[PDB]
Amino acid sequence: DVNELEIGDPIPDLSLLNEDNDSISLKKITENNRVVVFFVYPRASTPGSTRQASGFRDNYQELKEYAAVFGLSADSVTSQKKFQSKQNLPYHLLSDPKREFIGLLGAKKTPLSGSIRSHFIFVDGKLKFKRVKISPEVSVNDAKKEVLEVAEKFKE
Repeated sequence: DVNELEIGDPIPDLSLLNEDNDSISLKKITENNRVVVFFVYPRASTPGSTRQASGFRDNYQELKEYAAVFGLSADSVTSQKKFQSKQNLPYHLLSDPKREFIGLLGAKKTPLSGSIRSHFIFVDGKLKFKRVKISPEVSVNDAKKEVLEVAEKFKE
């Protein structure tokens, strides 16, 4: 869209529903956690999305000492909940059917429909890593490297 986020831009002051149908404020997540990872997948419960979500699950015990982690897609709350429960995800999945946040992050597939596998890391409420169109493996591996990089910078 016209208002696409770039490095240094604040997180959009929007709220999205998690898999339990509870509203999560994007600003409040980034206020409570120095680092937040949003990973975007096209559709819940597909081989591609399962690979990405499961790698974040497998990294979660480690990452949760650095960052909050959220999955994000255009799926309904009920689709997100089925995905979360089947895959035993320890982090939340956010529903964005209008691709409002997905849009601003730069991850729409076409103006009309769909999302592109991506991830986005915010530090102190501002966009720090912007990874659009990557594989499930690259998303999982690079998100961890990037999170660890920014945590290192805090030591000064």
